[PDB]
Amino acid sequence: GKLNIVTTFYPVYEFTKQVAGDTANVELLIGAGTEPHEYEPSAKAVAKIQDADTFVYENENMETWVPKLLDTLDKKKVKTIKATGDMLLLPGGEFDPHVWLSPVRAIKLVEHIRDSLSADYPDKKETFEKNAAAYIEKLQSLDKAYAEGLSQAKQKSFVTQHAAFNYLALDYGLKQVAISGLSPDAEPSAARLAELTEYVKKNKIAYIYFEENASQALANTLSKEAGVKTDVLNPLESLTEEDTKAGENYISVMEKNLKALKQTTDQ
Ligand SMILES: [Zn+2]
Repeated sequence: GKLNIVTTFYPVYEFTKQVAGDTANVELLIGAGTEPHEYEPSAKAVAKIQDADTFVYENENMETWVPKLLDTLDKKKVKTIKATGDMLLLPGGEFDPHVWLSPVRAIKLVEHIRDSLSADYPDKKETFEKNAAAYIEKLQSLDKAYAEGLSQAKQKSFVTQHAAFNYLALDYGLKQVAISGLSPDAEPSAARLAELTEYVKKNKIAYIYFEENASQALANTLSKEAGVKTDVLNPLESLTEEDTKAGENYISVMEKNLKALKQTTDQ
């Protein structure tokens, strides 16, 4: 019947479902409201993976538990796919795994998933290739929107609370500045607030981007004390249940990210 495929977190799920389409029941292991950077599967989740037909993960530098799991899998039926393949990676903040925030790299991940599924299930190669080709067409339009909207950036540097955008920066000619010690929910101390205010002023920072909407308390404090606005650059590591309700997907969230980023890069 239908292939049973287990994927780790949202972009791996989305790219795999786009390629597999109706040939497969694609399960999302790390769902909405859980952090993929900290997740590790329980024994029952591990058993689910081992008896799947296919398991897709993004990269061992993201799902750092996958290397230990791979050693058990030769006595198990599941065939595995590393979505990033042999893509070379940037150094970590020990390599940076966040390649899917660059549309041109997302195309490469889709192509690799297509080719791996095609090699594992030759009788479905026609379907994998036609599903992948239609989605890659959509990713190419996203890539063009990014290239057109960011290539003439007057302001090349952008400040983010989650450092997921180094490949976006590399591939589209920008500079990610990561800031730690802020959470979308935090109320920073007076001393922390003063550090941010000095940085914001001496570098003319217009926005701080968060992985989800800053709390109304944090946004008001940053405006009144630091003179900086806030917005969202979503690393697409897990959709909120809100976003899942509204039908957001990789491309729509990437379009929202572009719009938010241009508030900085267009000056
Ligand atoms: Zn991340």
